[PDB]
Amino acid sequence: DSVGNTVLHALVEVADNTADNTKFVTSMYNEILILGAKLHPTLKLEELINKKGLTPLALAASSGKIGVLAYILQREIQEPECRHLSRKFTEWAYGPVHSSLYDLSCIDTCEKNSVLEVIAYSSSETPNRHDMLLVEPLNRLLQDKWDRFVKRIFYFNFFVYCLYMIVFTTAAYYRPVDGLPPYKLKNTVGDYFRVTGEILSVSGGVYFFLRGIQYFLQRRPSMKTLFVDSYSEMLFFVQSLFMLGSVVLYFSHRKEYVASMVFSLAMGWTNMLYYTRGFQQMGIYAVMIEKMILRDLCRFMFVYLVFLFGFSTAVVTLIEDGKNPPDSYNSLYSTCLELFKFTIGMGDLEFTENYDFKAVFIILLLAYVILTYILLLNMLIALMGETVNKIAQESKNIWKLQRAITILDTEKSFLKCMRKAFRSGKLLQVGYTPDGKDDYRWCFRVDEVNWTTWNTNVGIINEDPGNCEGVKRTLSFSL
Amino acid sequence: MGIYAVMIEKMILRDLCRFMFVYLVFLFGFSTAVVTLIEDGKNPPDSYNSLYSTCLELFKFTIGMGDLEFTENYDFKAVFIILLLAYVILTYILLLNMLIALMGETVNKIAQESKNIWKLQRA
Ligand SMILES: CCCCCCCC/C=C/CCCCCCCC(=O)O[C@@H](COC(=O)CCCCCCCCCCCCCCC)COP(=O)([O-])OCC[N+](C)(C)C
Ligand SMILES: CCCCCCCC/C=C/CCCCCCCC(=O)O[C@@H](COC(=O)CCCCCCCCCCCCCCC)COP(=O)([O-])OCC[N+](C)(C)C
Ligand SMILES: CCCCCCCC/C=C/CCCCCCCC(=O)O[C@@H](COC(=O)CCCCCCCCCCCCCCC)COP(=O)([O-])OCC[N+](C)(C)C
Ligand SMILES: CCCCCCCC/C=C/CCCCCCCC(=O)O[C@@H](COC(=O)CCCCCCCCCCCCCCC)COP(=O)([O-])OCC[N+](C)(C)C
Ligand SMILES: CCCCCCCC/C=C/CCCCCCCC(=O)O[C@@H](COC(=O)CCCCCCCCCCCCCCC)COP(=O)([O-])OCC[N+](C)(C)C
Ligand SMILES: CCCCCCCC/C=C\CCCCCCCC(=O)O[C@@H](COC(=O)CCCCCCCCCCCCCCC)COP(=O)([O-])OCC[N+](C)(C)C
Ligand SMILES: CCCCCCCC/C=C\CCCCCCCC(=O)O[C@@H](COC(=O)CCCCCCCCCCCCCCC)COP(=O)([O-])OCC[N+](C)(C)C
Ligand SMILES: C=C(C)[C@]12C[C@@H](C)[C@@]34O[C@](Cc5ccccc5)(O[C@@H]1[C@@H]3C=C(COC(=O)Cc1ccc(O)c(OC)c1)C[C@]1(O)C(=O)C(C)=C[C@@H]41)O2
Ligand code: NA
Repeated sequence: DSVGNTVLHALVEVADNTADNTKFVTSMYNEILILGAKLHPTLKLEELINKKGLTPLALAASSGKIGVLAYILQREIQEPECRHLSRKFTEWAYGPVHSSLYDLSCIDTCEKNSVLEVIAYSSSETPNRHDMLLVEPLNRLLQDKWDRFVKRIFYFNFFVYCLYMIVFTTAAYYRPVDGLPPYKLKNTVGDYFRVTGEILSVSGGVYFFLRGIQYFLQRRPSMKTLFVDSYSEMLFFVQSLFMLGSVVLYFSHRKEYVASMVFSLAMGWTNMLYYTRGFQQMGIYAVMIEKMILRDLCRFMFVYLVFLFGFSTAVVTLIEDGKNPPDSYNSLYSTCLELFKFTIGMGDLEFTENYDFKAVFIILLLAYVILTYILLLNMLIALMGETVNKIAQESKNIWKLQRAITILDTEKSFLKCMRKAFRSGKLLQVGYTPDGKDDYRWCFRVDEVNWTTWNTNVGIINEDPGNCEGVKRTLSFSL
Repeated sequence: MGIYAVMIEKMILRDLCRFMFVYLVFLFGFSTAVVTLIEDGKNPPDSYNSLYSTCLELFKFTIGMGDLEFTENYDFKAVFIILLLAYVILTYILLLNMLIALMGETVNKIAQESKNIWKLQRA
């Protein structure tokens, strides 16, 4: 059509994930490929693209379609003359044990739109991105890319970053207090280590600034409501604005460089919770922070700032001048601070006596403590009790995705890893295509068992079991 | 009585060893920021320039004995209060109310398991 969709595209567009719709979509999706080969065996139906350039496999991954995705990856057409359209190939079976070759042609970072890329980089307006990492050839592919060449690099990124915050702490702790900020450099062994510690701290601050600025502009354009999806990357960019903010103030002869550097230190150590994802039980703790600093704390700090600025306007209107730790509490800033201390647990009734009408002054403080210390802070605990029960299940789904983006970004950063990114490549011969040729398609492997049924298998690639680097193919193959 | 002491050995290795890593990031995060601010004597009296004292003065906000304006030897009062108010909201309001919710989930899990562990610890 005008959009570029063909028949196999439109069956994906008209899916809506319900188990009745998954039945007759994949049934009708099956019948067209076979009938495509009977009329046109020279045609390859699923290579075709629309004007966005997506294949019907990747279109099911770009949207949230899970049943159409689980079908195409686990696709075997058992009947002969149209078996080359399969994707899941069982290789041998020895009673219970059932070994299968999944296929990795369009997926696994080989092409322009691989479904491992398109799932992870999707803008979260498409649902069920977390669900689409549960299918079988993907969920054992990311787990088996982590166990070699990515666990070694991710532990090295976390070690260099911890050597960055020890240098940037110590170079800021021992800063000169003497005078105006472009400081001369004495010939000591102390000042050589310090000005080295500053140059290694600015150059780290440029690195987080450039990887920020390619994430927003050169790749991945992002709208304003998407900054709760890209939360973990926004914090590494705000840090690099303060650290480069100090270098402007440092050479502008301004003493306010210690007001921007310090917010980079406090945000520097705090962003070390970015690396505690990729660990399972640690990672569910830091997911709940980014889900409850935008949901439960931003709602609570609106209601709390109504009550605090409600009653601390009432109290300053009461208390008069000196009238006769001493301080004039007539400022609105002091009395908004003295009523914050009731929440913190350091709460001083009778903090002043410069008022008049003692009866209404105590009633205001006692109506404040019951509203704020007794009621809201015991409602916040109950509402976090409901939120943690909800995102107990969701956070396992978000953690697997936050493991997957690490694996993709490491592959894009190295060309020699891309020739090592062929996880279980093996370039295996699988079957026989039309025009009488070998298959030669990159294939993965898996193992299962079955005991409820008797495990009857119609087609088996290798008649003789096991994988000992020597096989003989079965005569079950037609050609 | 025995179901009470099983929950201690299951939550001094699971819930407290995870919490005391995140808490020691925030406490050593902000108490590095504060010592970099506060300058020398410049003119309960004490020199708060040590990292040990200021890591202790920010522990006291968790314990419920929390003194804002614990020093005045700094400069830039506006950034000193913002650091303390971003600390108290992060630590006293957010994490300690997340710890109560996460112990609420753990006790519901090991309510059933602890009857099973008690019979073994009797055996
Ligand atoms: C007194 C105390 C003693 C301590 C002495 C300290 C002196 C040494 C200090 C050194 C730190 C100074 C460098 C600053 C740059 C920042 C580095 C960084 O953290 O970024 C990355 C490093 O991963 C990389 O790819 C960059 C590698 C850095 C160059 C290596 C040279 C130093 C090696 C050192 C070891 C030599 C071993 C030799 C070989 C075995 C990791 O971060 P990221 O996760 O990629 O960024 C977030 C990504 N995100 C934005 C998408 C979320
Ligand atoms: C593994 C975990 C632990 C690791 C431990 C790591 C090392 C541990 C320790 C390390 C150093 C121990 C200190 C010895 C020297 C003390 C100096 C002194 O007494 O004079 C004075 C400094 O006045 C100066 O300007 C002199 C500068 C010399 C200090 C050396 C800088 C540190 C190295 C650069 C970084 C390395 C870069 C590496 C590059 C490759 C004393 O300073 P102050 O009175 O405290 O001023 C505070 C100012 N404030 C309160 C206003 C904020
Ligand atoms: C110069 C100073 C540099 C220091 C930093 C250099 C560090 C370099 C790297 C260090 C990495 C440490 C080695 C990890 C190797 C095994 C991984 C693993 O078992 O995965 C499991 C962890 O699952 C969890 O949730 C347990 C958490 C343990 C990891 C420790 C957290 C970070 C502490 C670090 C402190 C940083 C200090 C902060 C900054 C000073 C996940 O598998 P599972 O499904 O859960 O299976 C359960 C099996 N189990 C029973 C074993 C749990
Ligand atoms: C002088 C005047 C001061 C006040 C004017 C400033 C207000 C100007 C405008 C502000 C607009 C919001 C800015 C706050 C950032 C929060 C992020 C966000 O909104 O995205 C969240 C959208 O989900 C929601 O918005 C609903 C849940 C939070 C309610 C937001 C109310 C905050 C307004 C008062 C804030 C004051 C706090 C501090 C006060 C200083 C996404 O996070 P989530 O967890 O995925 O959402 C739940 C799931 N859900 C999408 C299915 C629903
Ligand atoms: C300067 C650098 C400082 C940091 C470097 C030190 C880190 C070096 C390495 C440390 C490795 C661990 C040592 C802590 C002892 C805990 C016991 C344990 O791990 O066994 C537990 C394994 O289960 C788990 O590990 C997952 C749940 C806890 C996560 C552990 C993170 C602690 C790392 C930060 C600790 C810092 C705390 C204090 C900070 C001073 C068994 O208990 P469980 O309840 O049966 O497990 C849950 C059930 N499960 C098995 C099914 C999952
Ligand atoms: C959890 C965090 C809390 C912790 C503490 C936070 C504390 C921060 C809270 C507040 C900031 C404190 C500073 C304010 C200034 C008061 C000081 C003073 O002396 O008064 C002065 C100003 O006079 C007034 O300010 C009158 C008050 C008008 C209130 C208008 C409401 C604003 C709506 C807001 C919506 C919020 C609603 C909430 C909904 C989200 C009078 O003196 P002056 O003579 O005019 O001086 C001028 C000198 N000159 C003439 C030479 C130029
Ligand atoms: C809940 C429990 C908390 C309760 C309180 C706990 C408090 C404990 C917290 C901390 C211990 C307190 C003691 C430290 C020493 C500071 C004192 C001082 O005066 O500075 C001195 C050292 O200078 C420095 O120490 C600079 C700071 C280096 C920071 C390096 C980061 C370490 C990473 C850690 C990873 C952790 C991250 C967390 C992740 C798990 C400067 O003075 P000097 O001149 O050098 O003196 C030498 C004299 N001489 C020259 C003759 C020999
Ligand atoms: C960019 C945002 C939205 C943000 C920037 C700063 C100012 C922040 O305050 C907030 C607002 C705020 C202020 C006070 C209390 C709660 C929230 O939340 C984060 C932001 C949030 C936190 C708390 O969250 C974290 O940093 C932990 C964290 C968890 C997961 C992550 O992936 C992560 O990034 C790696 C960081 C700590 C601060 O960054 C911090 O160090 C300081 C001084 C203030 C915190 O604004
Ligand atoms: Na108290």
